[PDB]
Amino acid sequence: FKNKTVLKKRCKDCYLVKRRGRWYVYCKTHPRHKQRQM
Amino acid sequence: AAALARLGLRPVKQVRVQFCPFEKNVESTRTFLQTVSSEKVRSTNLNCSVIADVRHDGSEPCVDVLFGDGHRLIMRGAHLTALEMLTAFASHIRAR
Amino acid sequence: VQLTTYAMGVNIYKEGQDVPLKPDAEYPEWLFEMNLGPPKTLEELDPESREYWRRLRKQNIWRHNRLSKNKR
Amino acid sequence: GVIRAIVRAGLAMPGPPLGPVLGQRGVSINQFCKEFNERTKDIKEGIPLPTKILVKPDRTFEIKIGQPTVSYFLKAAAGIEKGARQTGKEVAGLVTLKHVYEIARIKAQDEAFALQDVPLSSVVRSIIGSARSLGIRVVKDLSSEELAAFQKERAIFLAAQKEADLAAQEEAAKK
Amino acid sequence: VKTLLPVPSFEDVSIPEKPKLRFIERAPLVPKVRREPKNLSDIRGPSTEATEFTEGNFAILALGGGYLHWGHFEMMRLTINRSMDPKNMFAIWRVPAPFKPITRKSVGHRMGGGKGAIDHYVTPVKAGRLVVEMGGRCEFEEVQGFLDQVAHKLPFAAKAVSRGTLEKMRKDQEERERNNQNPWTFERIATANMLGIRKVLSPYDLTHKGKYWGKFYMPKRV
Amino acid sequence: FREVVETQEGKTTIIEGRITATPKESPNPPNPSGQCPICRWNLKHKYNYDDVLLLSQFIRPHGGMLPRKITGLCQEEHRKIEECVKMAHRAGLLPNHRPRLPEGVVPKSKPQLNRYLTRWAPGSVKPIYKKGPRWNRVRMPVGSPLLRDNVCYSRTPWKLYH
Amino acid sequence: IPPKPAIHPSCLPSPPSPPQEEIGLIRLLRREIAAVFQDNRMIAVCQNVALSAEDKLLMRHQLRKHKILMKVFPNQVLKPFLEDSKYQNLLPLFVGHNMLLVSEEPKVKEMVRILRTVPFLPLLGGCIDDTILSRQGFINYSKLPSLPLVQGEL
Amino acid sequence: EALAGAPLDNAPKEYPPKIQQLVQDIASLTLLEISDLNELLKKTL
RNA sequence: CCCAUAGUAGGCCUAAAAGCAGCCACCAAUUAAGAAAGCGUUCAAGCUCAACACCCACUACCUAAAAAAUCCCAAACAUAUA
Ligand SMILES: [Mg+2]
Ligand SMILES: [Zn+2]
Ligand SMILES: [Zn+2]
Repeated sequence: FKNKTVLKKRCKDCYLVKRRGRWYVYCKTHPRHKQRQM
Repeated sequence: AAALARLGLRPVKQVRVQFCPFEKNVESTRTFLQTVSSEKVRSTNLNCSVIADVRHDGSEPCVDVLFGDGHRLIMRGAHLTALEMLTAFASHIRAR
Repeated sequence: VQLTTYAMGVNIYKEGQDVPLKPDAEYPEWLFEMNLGPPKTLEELDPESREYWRRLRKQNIWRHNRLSKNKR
Repeated sequence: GVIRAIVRAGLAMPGPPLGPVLGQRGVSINQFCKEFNERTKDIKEGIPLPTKILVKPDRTFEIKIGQPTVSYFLKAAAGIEKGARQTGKEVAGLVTLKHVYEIARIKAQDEAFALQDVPLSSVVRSIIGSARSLGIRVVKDLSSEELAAFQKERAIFLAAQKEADLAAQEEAAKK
Repeated sequence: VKTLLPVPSFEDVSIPEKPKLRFIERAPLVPKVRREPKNLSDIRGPSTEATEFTEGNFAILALGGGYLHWGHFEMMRLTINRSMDPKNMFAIWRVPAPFKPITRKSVGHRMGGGKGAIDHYVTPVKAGRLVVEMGGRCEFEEVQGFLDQVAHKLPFAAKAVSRGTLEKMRKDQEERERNNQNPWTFERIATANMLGIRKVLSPYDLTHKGKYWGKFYMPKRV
Repeated sequence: FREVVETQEGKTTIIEGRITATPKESPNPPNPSGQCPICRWNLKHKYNYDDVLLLSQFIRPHGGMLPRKITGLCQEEHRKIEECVKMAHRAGLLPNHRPRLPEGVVPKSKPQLNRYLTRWAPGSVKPIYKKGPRWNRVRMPVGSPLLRDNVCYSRTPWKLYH
Repeated sequence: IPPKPAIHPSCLPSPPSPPQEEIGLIRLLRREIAAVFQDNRMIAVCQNVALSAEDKLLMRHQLRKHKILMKVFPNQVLKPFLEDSKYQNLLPLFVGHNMLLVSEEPKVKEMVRILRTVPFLPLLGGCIDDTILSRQGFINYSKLPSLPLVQGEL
Repeated sequence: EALAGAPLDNAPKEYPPKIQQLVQDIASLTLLEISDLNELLKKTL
């Protein structure tokens, strides 16, 4: 995960989720697009 | 209806549908037959086939399916929708 | 070195005698009713034809393509 | 599934493009090339034509021979060997309606047109659009007119090719 | 089925020569031998000139005051030249070349000895002044996109608006300013001097109507 | 309403689809000109989170909810019911609206801590250790931001941050 | 301070939306539907199979070999034409994906024998000279003898 | 004017009344009208 | 929420760039799809989107939060009437 204030989708398989108080960007095709809200 | 294609359709043997054209409660079985006779779900296996039976005085939208384990599953879509029977068939073919 | 270079030495008559060319009388008349240079716009076709709607659809596709260039 | 490939008839050596893909697919390549050569030996001109192949899960390929491309026929009917980089400001040649009509009526027997209710108007419009997108130009039916057109176009195209080669040499020299 | 609206045809907007932006130099052709003070009244308040459009239909509307040096102009012109279409878009500069001198002394020096030497040059920009104007035969999405991309990089607040957007924003602004519920307007209190408020206010607030403060601009003050 | 019935008899699963009965609305609405079920009964900004009868008519027996195309609420009224129903399952209200599970309710970990006006999830928020100085103190949220337009009788706004 | 209305706009009954003006696409669709319904006497509505375009062009070529055509229309433009004309008993047969057949002159034997090769091409039925029939109706009508002998047996 | 109720043939219970009327009209004679019918049928075909 | 055939390897230095290296025109067939609107490609394959066929909820109040050294600081109440 990478700390990012402005979250966005880097491809197509990225789906946004709301967990443990932070918005996370999970992706199964490209795992490099994992972002973490700070 | 890509879940049925991603899951699998090899152990199934023969499936068929029966309904009436003039009835107003045959759209569910119609779209079920349309989704089950697509391209991926049909090309994922060549050891199975489908039968499209259309009758006039049937007055019942029954769909009977069975796989290679000698079992039998018949689901009449008189009041059920398409997604319900789709996920039911998916669970029944995944669990066995 | 391989290349498909079969340019026949055609001068002024080798393009009609080498192949069985048919005169203008045997060819139908409706084969010359096609377009020539410039294509067809939108104000030259009546709104009761498929060509006008196809051209409008192509213009809409071009507009959508020109618009969707920065968004993801 | 299917693999799209456009190779030459009498020149089908095992390797370029049609090599790594055929190796990773699981089918042979030398046998395929030999079969394509023995099927294309009937052509006395070596015209490059597309090839549609199909592979079954038991590793067995089939060859379906169709009709050649349109750019080769257009270049053979016009007389020029290479296309121009511009259209309108630098015309490559002229082709009458008779030549494109013959090309269309010969090509309208492949696996793409014979399996569809397509008339002659559609195919002649398609070939006219292809000729316009290539770099040439169509015209009614000009006998003596196209004769004089060729007479002047030979000279003007020779001059255009000479000046284009000079410009390319200058650009190659400025390096 | 759905309807198919006709696409907006672009036939009355011809692209002139040199569609790209010109080069902006640092110091002008002649240096100023007389050191000028840092007059702060050149960026406080609304803008007077370079407000409406001229040729294009899209421009960046400024919402604050600030200075732009050579690096900012270079960044803007490079971004414009690298994010545009030379055959369909063209932009024209709206702000002049930087000419205001700024004197800077040596690092680690005592207070005194007169003013320092002139280093760089900046330009005054007020609120509501169009920074750059760009037109062409394009639509509104892409131009607004790559204009807000640069406006977010600017020091002061700036947005990418056009003609219809500016008209609509002015219309809603005047609608909100003419339909106020509470009958206590800042202008009525500042001009008529109510409750002795003129002691802590400023004489420039009579024309600003409480919409400006130093260099910022609050569009929600009404 | 409609339910699914699956029966096993001779290795032949019989999945039926019987439609049962369901009640309807009263044939005497106070405001028939309203476009929403809440507005037709003059309940605009007149309900709270303690009303277990109003919230039980737009949810599912297993804890789920119902969309806007089925109920009839608009955009701002559907979000208020979605927020008030979350404040009931945490305060011990609606005991019969628990989710189904095989056999997971075996180890009773944390005891039944009584709570009310719960806006956020318990096991998710972080404990405030600094609490800020004095002027910019970080207060604890309470209530709901969409329940501010309700009718009040205390001559003071609803203090949601204290 | 924004103006606070006494009645919220989402609570009061909204005015009706202005009806849009009909475009020429639907007009041409209805015109060609009426045209193909007046001249042709044999139609057969069948459920469109979501198959690949290869098999689609294959079956198109197999059908058009017997000098028949094929043309479909969307339900949005077809339901008014079916509810305002005489074909009011065919509206429940166009509730989803389907394919309409336009074949001139009665040739039900060859088309049935060429469509029964695939067991995934059903059909809801159709009318045979103002006589609505079903699939079993078609398969028992295709077994009728030749036209001249039936005309001359009386 | 719409169409008929679209019956089927697997359960013969109903028949069009026009056919019955025509049969009742043509099946109530001796042989002269049969000869006239044959004559008017062979006049064309 | 679904959905994608073809005239072709449209025109050209580089070996070829076959829909993303550059030029003016960016054609054309059945219902309907761009000589290419977003990733992976020396030259080909893999994925979506716009366009039919199909139903058709809001299809989006635009962006505006941060962590230093003795230990964080009064406590509490959204619901009896300004
Ligand atoms: Mg492709
Ligand atoms: Zn990703
Ligand atoms: Zn309401």
